[PDB]
Amino acid sequence: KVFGRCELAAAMKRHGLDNYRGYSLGNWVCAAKFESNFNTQATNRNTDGSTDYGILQINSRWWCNDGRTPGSRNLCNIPCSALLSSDITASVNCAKKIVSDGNGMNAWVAWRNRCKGTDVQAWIRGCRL
Repeated sequence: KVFGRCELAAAMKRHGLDNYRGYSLGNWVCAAKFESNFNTQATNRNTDGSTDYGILQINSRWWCNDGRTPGSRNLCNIPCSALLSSDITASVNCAKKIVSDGNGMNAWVAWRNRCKGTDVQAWIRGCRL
């Protein structure tokens, strides 16, 4: 599924991401835009052999099991395929575990480089929330 901007904002708010660990909703929408272009089916392979999955590009070396990343830790206890669903529940629940780790949203490269320190409120402006 390719989400609309406000449609995704509304889903993320329902699932409790607005101000989760202090990150306002615009931060999460911005991250999703630049990680996946709002596409739940996005995948990207890394040089170390791991793969990033879904709307928030969660990585198979630490967070989910895809059966082909030796030494995966599967800290979210899910198959990586579950992160490609049109239902973003599993991605949100796993993202909550990731952002509670020491580095916050700096774990997402696209957030650090394209959203941090910008006007992220713009990503939810106009939306009925």
